[PDB]
Amino acid sequence: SHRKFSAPRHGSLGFLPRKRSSRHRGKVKSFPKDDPSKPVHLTAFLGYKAGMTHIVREVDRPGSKVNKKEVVEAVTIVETPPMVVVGIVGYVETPRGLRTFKTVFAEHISDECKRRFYKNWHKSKKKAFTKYCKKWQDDAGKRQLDKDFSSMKKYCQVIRVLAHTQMRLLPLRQKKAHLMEIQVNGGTVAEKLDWARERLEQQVPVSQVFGQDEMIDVIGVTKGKGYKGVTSRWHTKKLPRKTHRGLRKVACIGAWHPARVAFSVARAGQKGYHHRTEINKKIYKIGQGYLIKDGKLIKNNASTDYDLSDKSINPLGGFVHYGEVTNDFVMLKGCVVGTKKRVLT
Amino acid sequence: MKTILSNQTVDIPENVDISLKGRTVIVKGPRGTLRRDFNHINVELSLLGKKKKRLRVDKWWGNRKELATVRTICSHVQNMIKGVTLGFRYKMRSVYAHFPINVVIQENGSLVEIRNFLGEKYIRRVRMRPGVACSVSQAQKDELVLEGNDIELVSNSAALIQQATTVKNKDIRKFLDGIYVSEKGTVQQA
Amino acid sequence: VFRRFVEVGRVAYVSFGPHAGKLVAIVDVIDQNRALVDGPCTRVRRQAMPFKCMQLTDFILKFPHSARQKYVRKAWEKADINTKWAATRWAKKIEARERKAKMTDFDRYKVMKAKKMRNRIIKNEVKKLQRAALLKAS
Amino acid sequence: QVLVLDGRGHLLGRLAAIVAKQVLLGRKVVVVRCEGINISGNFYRNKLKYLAFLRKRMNTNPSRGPYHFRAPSRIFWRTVRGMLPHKTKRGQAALDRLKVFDGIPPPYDKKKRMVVPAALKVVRLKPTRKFAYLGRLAHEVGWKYQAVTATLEEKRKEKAKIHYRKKKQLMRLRKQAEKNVEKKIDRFTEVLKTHGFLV
RNA sequence: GCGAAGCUACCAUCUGUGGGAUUAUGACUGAACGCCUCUAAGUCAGAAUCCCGCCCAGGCGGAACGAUACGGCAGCGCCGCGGAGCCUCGGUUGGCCUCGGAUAGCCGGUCCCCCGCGGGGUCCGGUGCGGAGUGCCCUUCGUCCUGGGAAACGGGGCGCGGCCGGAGAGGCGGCCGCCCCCUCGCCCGUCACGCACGCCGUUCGUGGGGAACCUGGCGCUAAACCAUUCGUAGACGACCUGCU
RNA sequence: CGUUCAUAGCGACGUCGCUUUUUGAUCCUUCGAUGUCGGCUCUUCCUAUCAUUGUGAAGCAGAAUUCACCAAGCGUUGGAU
RNA sequence: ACCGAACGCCGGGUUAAGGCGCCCGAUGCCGACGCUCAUCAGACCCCAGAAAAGGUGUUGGUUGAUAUAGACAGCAGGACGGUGGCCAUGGAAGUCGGAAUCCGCUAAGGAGUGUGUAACAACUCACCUGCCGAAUCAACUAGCCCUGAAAAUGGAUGGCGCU
Ligand SMILES: [Mg+2]
Ligand SMILES: [Mg+2]
Ligand SMILES: [Mg+2]
Ligand SMILES: [Mg+2]
Ligand SMILES: [Mg+2]
Ligand SMILES: [Mg+2]
Ligand SMILES: [Mg+2]
Ligand SMILES: [Mg+2]
Ligand SMILES: [Mg+2]
Ligand SMILES: [Mg+2]
Ligand SMILES: [Mg+2]
Ligand SMILES: [Mg+2]
Repeated sequence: SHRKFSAPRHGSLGFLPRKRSSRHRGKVKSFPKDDPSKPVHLTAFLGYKAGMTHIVREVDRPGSKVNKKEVVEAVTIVETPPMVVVGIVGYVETPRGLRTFKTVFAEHISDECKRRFYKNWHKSKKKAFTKYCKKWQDDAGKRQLDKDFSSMKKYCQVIRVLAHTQMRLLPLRQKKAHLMEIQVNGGTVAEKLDWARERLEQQVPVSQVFGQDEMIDVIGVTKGKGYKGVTSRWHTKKLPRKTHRGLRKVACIGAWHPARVAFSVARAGQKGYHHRTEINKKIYKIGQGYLIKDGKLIKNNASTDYDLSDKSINPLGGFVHYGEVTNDFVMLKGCVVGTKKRVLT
Repeated sequence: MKTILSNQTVDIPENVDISLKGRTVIVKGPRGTLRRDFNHINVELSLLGKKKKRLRVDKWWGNRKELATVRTICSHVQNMIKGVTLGFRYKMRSVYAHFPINVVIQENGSLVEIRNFLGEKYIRRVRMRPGVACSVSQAQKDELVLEGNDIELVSNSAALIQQATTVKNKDIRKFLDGIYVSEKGTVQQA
Repeated sequence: VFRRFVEVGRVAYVSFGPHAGKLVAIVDVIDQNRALVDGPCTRVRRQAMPFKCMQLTDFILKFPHSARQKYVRKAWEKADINTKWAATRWAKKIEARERKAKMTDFDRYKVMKAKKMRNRIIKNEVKKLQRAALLKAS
Repeated sequence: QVLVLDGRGHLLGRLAAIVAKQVLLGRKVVVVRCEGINISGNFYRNKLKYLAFLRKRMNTNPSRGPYHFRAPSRIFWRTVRGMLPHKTKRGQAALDRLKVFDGIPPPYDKKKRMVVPAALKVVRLKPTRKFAYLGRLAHEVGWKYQAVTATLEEKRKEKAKIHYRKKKQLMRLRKQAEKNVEKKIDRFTEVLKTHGFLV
């Protein structure tokens, strides 16, 4: 028979195999469409979730009851010390897909970055890109390099820069800096490539990518919660007190006669550490890091035009389970995916 | 059954010159060219006469629904010729019992904003098919003029503004409003 | 945009059938898809014959739609259709194709030897022509 | 030793039928420009027919169930797979000979490629009948790479037009060359038309 | 009582997107049926639909790049050219390409005009059951000798250096210098090659694919896993980290 | 019948069907046992569409509406006995 | 359980009933003549599926017309009087209904097809022309196709497919 009283089903199928994500660093599953017209730029950045807090602000949506009324608002601080471009990598369209075509790496590469390439650095002799960097100082290599760049100019369509974090400048334990491909979206590919060829080995700060009051999409891995029962993982009804074989369960898995249990039925498994791309998180504040002209400039963070004190976004006793945000940071509205310390695209 | 042969003729006028790359008539004259393809109609577009005076269209071994095309090709070339020579002029009068459908052309003919239809805040923007050019007429108060060579494109663009101005969830017998085609004439008569 | 027609008096080459490789005049059309046919000079008895098998030439000899065979025999021999047909490029490349089938093993060998050489001569003359064309371009 | 068949202008099942038997007799086949395969019956007709096939899925776990391939190459492969005993070893071996492509890629873009005239649309259909391009069909059912396949084929056709122009240029010189030489190839050229070429 | 951290609640807070094809429908041009008709050929608008997008997972599916075992015995990467010796087999000339049309096409040449030696046009001349034909083309299939003719500067030395074109899965060509050697296609003469005594898997792609073994030249100088550690992770594995 | 008007909506006397969410027939399967009602819980499908999108109809002026089409995407609740 | 055919163990031949795109032995015939396009096509005894009733969809028939005294549609001109005819008054002078139901003028108009009216009016529906230029039109009938035609895991002309 039909189910008596209707009700919408628990949880979304548009999110499943509810398994532990392969990646830790959240992948950008699609970069925006590079109109060829507007000038070149980076489309992505890689920050770190340091911590939450309030803001207060005058709101200006006329019509609302809250028009010209100071609301408070939660915010995430994503500590975002500048990335270093250490590569470019050309792609070409095919009917099969979007084949990577040619990867040109920079000359010098940090031990921050080189870390990444070994599973055990203590034990390695740290011999990566050693025979590579020989190319960057001779006639033969430099010529081949130029021909590679020329080929990319002829053939390639999509160009992504490879950059990596400055793990050095953080309060985190790890030294092994996260690399990431970031897509250069702008004018023609020859222009596009000579921009990234100029940026090679160079810093790139956050303000170069993003601007204030800009909607951006946070991409990361969710705060993981291990094995969890169906009542936690699917928010199924608890059964009542009298249930003999437990009550944080689903009673009827399925009907008899599709005589299999379906993929749509709720089962206990991994809850959390999923990959998730939350969109439309408005940047309230791109904050300037500590710097020195004579003494420290700690003010430039959490001081407002109306407050004028000498704060940084660091609270008393620091952000908990994190550190001091001594670098430039963004300040999104609301919560975002993942734990404290988590790398965040 | 299979009719052993059918045909017709299309007497082109001495002003116009028609030419056919196979089965793709191209008709040019006073106002401009008008190409049209008939690869999909399956006929013998012969062109005969010194001074190239008449277009003939055979159709061999046709069955009833195949012989139905013969005249419709012939007729489409007739309109094509008319378009080239005279050019089509569809006139459409606005009608209302209150809200005086405010029309205004924009880029040249292209756009047609149609404001205050039935007291609606929504402003209908209506493009025209490439070639057709709307223009708000004089000598008549609530009345548009769509001119153009390719009749198909004109009458489509007329419809575009006719269906734009449609009444939803009302008694359409009561609510007779919109910009309706009043007259399907020519740009010049001779 | 048709040039050849099932006209009375059209000569048609029969592509296949019992009378394959024979010319034949269309005396009268019986039907949508069947022609009453004759080839008096070409050894083909007066009979109905479907169009599917006949492919039609560029020769319309003129007689009346149901004459009695004698008269088409005259109109064939007046026009001298046998002479004219054998003169045609079509009939030549029929004659060719038959002579390629008749080819014996020694005859096949001779040919190979004759081509082996004849394509060598041309090949050089083409190469000379290319060099001359390159010299003009320079 | 290998068929390459330009799938353009052919009929989907009609070609697949012929390909299957070739493949079963050990003939290695390649089928190229599969988006250009065209299927009898008006477009809408066939879209629904595909969309139905999409609906077919193993209710309890779609991940197992009938994998609906979008690309025209894989579609055509699917229909040829339906005419072999593909559960057998010999059937599986047979398919391994067949090699299908959306568009025409680099080994075969400089190979002459055949046409099965028994599967051809101009022959097998009445001209007043309607049909569908398997491309359009593939596109609307979710094939990602129509436009890419078009942009790569415009290159190829431009690249080929050049080759043909040079080919023509040789042919022309060769026609000139014979005329330049036709008294010192005269008693060869005579013998090649007693045994019936050159006529 | 109060309560840090941590879990956690519409019991707190934040975010939830864009296209395409079209359906029903209403229309255009328009025959059938000298009119008329949304339809027959043709065209338009069109949706909580459907397909994709975004979003999640990621194939006995691919990718570019890095580093590639100095050694205390090592072991390998290329290159070229040699000897044996298991094993796995299929094969038994090649074809190096316009685009497409089908109630049409192919080739020329433009005298003439326009565009970037080509492209487009017109005009004219040829083909069209396609001979600038897959019913096709290319290639030859005994070895040598000498001694004439016609054809004659062509071929080679895994001959050697430079300049190109090729990215869709490039994997292949092309064109230019220099060294040495030869006289090869087509006819004829002129002899000779175990002529193994009528008789089967011959004849090639073949220096084939893989595994194990002897020579030269130039290169190389490891990561991974455990253990330990960490807690962004965790049932256990796994995962993220740290360690002259 | 619907003032008038067979057919907006209806529809007698007659007639042709589909359906297996009713109940009967029937007894083919299972009596070396297929756990016998309801409720809870959960998933999925169907459409014979209540609402929601797009539309044709009216005895649709508006409002309210019934009739029909595409259509099952999304919903369809809290209690008293 | 249908059709064919009834079995010692084997070679060659030939058949039946069934087939011969590919799965799969055989049409890879230059097979013959038609019919039919389906946004639910159809595709073989038993058998696994549809009816009444519809359709200028297309194809055949059958029967009757019509028209040069040049029609048929397509547009344009009139549709009256004897007459509030009679029954019915609740109003029907053509018009809710029903018995009637002819003459005149006639070129010709029914004591009226409808619209609509309390009832008229007003409008609308033959006979004939003007233009145009050969077939036109009606009623049946039976073939394919279509509507009729709604079920629950995703699905079955056996499958792939096929015009
Ligand atoms: Mg329900
Ligand atoms: Mg209990
Ligand atoms: Mg209303
Ligand atoms: Mg329609
Ligand atoms: Mg549209
Ligand atoms: Mg749309
Ligand atoms: Mg998908
Ligand atoms: Mg062998
Ligand atoms: Mg009544
Ligand atoms: Mg029962
Ligand atoms: Mg049980
Ligand atoms: Mg329904």
